[PDB]
Amino acid sequence: GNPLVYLDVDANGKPLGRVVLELKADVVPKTAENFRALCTGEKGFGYKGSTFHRVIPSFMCQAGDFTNHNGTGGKSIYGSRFPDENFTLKHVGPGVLSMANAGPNTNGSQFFICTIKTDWLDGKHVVFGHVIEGMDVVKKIESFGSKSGRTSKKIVITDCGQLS
Ligand SMILES: O=C(NCc1ccc2c(c1)[C@H]1C[C@@H](N2)[C@H](O)CO1)N[C@H](C(=O)N1CCCN1c1ccccc1Br)c1ccccc1
Repeated sequence: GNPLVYLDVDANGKPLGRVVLELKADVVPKTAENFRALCTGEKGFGYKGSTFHRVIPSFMCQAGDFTNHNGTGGKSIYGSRFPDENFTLKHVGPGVLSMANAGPNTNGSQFFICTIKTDWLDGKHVVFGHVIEGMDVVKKIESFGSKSGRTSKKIVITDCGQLS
């Protein structure tokens, strides 16, 4: 089966709700497993406590840099980086879950949730899941962003984990 995971997100201490994500282990098992483990923190590090450091309305909300907290860092459960698994899943619309990178084969822990169809990223960013529930939460996060990516409130993953 495919993992169901969750992120509980707050803005300046105040809760915004939960985002439930399906991880497509059936298509990208290595990428799904990385994200899953980072949600439970079972390796001793993960997304808990880290921020949505970059939010661009009508594009995406980006998170996952739990080492540098500014978009330069993050790491995977396999090491500092791992290859692009495949590009089978596409950026088809809002709610798509996909990996940030710094060029080919530089996946770590940073990721983003699309708020529109970002199909110009097809073949360059590995899509590995989608929002099952809580798109309204994602819209709340989005509303605190700006075209520059800076947020007007600190958007934090207070908790995360696995539902099944
Ligand atoms: O934020 C990053 N890169 C930082 C990063 C990402 C991953 C890792 C590391 C560092 C570290 C640690 C580990 N992994 C490896 O060791 C490598 O070094 N990349 C942007 C991006 O991916 N997207 C997707 C959603 C936002 N974004 C985006 C795309 C197109 C247009 C505008 C934007 Br805005 C970008 C920005 C601009 C162009 C291309 C990519």
